[PDB]
Amino acid sequence: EDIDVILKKSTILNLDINNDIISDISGFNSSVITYPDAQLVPGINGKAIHLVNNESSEVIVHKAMDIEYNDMFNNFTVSFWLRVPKVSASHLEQYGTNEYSIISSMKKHSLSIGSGWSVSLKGNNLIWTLKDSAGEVRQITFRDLPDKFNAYLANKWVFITITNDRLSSANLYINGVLMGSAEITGLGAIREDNNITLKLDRCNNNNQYVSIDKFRIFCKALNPKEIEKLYTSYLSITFLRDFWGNPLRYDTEYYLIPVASSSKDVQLKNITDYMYLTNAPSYTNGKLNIYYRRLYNGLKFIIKRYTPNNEIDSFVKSGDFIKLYVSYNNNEHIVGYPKDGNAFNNLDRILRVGYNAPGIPLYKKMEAVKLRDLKTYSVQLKLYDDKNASLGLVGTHNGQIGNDPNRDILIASNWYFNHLKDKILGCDWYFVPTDEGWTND
Ligand SMILES: CC(=O)N[C@@H]1[C@@H](O)[C@@H](O)[C@@H](CO)O[C@@H]1O
Ligand SMILES: CC(=O)N[C@@H]1[C@@H](O)[C@@H](O)[C@@H](CO)O[C@@H]1O
Repeated sequence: EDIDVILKKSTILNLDINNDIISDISGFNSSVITYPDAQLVPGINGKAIHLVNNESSEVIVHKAMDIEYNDMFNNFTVSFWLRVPKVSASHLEQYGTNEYSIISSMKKHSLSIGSGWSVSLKGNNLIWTLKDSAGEVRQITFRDLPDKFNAYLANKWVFITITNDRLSSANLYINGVLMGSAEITGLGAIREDNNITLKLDRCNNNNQYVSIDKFRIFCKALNPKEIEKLYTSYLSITFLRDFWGNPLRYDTEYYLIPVASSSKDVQLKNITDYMYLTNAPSYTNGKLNIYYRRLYNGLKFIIKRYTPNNEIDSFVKSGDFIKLYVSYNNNEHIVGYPKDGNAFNNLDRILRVGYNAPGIPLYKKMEAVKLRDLKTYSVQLKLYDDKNASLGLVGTHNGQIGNDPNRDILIASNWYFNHLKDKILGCDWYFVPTDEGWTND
């Protein structure tokens, strides 16, 4: 009756990466073969598998004897974290009708049309397919969201769960939410290969890649409550994450975007002065049904270690004390609040960049934290004075400075601390690094 017990108990395969070696830690001890070009990259909670488009980039799981036939007629669930780069507008046109498998239990080099299951991608569709020994087929075709900023197959880590109840349906869940279904009654025996293969199969795009992590198979159809628990069990709050879902790091350029106003980029009035929000330009393609606010405009920021401490980790952990800089023209300019500097009457302190008035204390110590909204890859930043008193969470305040136009100006405010359960909050920030999985069209 413990969901954790149930999850544990029904697990019959669990790909784990430890000491740079991939193995099955289910207890079934299935043998895992890693070919030379399967790579390891940063994942959701440790390293993940990365597959490029060549023959030597694959990971094969040879089923242990005990679990060789558990999906001929039994219910099963497959789960894994998945990361797919955003498909360019030219690649949707050129390769959009090309379906390629990434994970499959179906033979193909001996038995003319492999019965079994597979996970595939086709343009912006994620496809689950079941095929019985009579060649009968059931498919779930999930069509991704047109807005690529909020979509599931657009360079962010997302959690996939597909449950198969032989008496009723197969259901596809993304980040714990039901997004696709298919009635699978009438499917007969599902008699797969003795191998589960992770590899790009039949992909015409030579530069395509995918990343997969925590590949897991359960011998039952999970219910929604078990899936929810499964999904959140991976979200460890110890390390902060960037916009793509990877570990946030020190000494790396990030473009900041407010979670509550995702249409807005950050801009600098002048060095020594304040920051404010501007509208990001957008990309629209009606014929391909794709659109998104363009990334990588606005300020670039860098996170630096407040003190060295204990051991140098490249990743930023929740609770870390840091210093934030704006990076432009090969120069770094610290972000802070000058003692007695301009602030709104309610005490929203206006943040300043490269402030350097002689004699004036400049408050720049921050704590990088995760205070809320667990499944979202966002961060909060808490500013302190020199006595280590809270100056508040970094957020924005609407108003005007001098004769400037009215703007959402970056501030630090303690007000946010009494609203941490709200749905949407002005102190949540996305940290976006330039990445090869996302190029604006
Ligand atoms: C030029 C500039 O913005 N300088 C800052 C400096 O003022 C100080 O805050 C330091 C942090 O210990 O980091 C930077 O070098
Ligand atoms: C943050 C803030 O108040 N900035 C303003 C700045 O924009 C400018 O108007 C200046 C004039 O001396 O007064 C302040 O420094």
